[PDB]
Amino acid sequence: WVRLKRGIYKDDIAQVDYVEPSQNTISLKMIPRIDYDRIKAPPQRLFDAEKIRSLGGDVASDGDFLIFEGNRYSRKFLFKSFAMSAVITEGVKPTLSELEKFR
DNA sequence: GGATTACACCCAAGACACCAGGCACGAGACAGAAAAAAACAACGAAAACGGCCACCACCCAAACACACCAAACACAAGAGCTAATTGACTGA
Repeated sequence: WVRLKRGIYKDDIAQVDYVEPSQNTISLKMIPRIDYDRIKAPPQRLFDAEKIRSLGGDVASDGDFLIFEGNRYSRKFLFKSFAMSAVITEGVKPTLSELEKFR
């Protein structure tokens, strides 16, 4: 488990889903902090595929897969590649609440 | 009560007479003195250690002066007016 360093997704839990042996970027599952193209011309909430299909805009639909604003790849839950130096791979140590989310 | 008159008494002057203790004179002797050998004590010739005293500091202890300094500066009352962040950096 890691946490991203920059962007709007700073200092939130990201589960390392796949580790790419290219040693440039790795696959991370993360909770989208997005407004679903309604306010921008926020709290971590479960992604809504139907709402992001209804509101329109930049969207590419592959059933459970979605490519949306920011070239964001999500499935079912964002699944996207982020740099190893753009995340902290040592020193997360999660609790049970994030495990439920992901002496 | 010293002096006068009257009265009693005894003891030394005045002789002799036995004899013997002190004086003229002579002799052994011991205190005393000249002299020698040798200390020696109050009369001077000097001092040299306890007794004052001054340099050269300390040594605290204010006196003064200089500057630094922090706090104080009448009540109330009405109104208007302006500002309460703004470049800008950096993922996207």
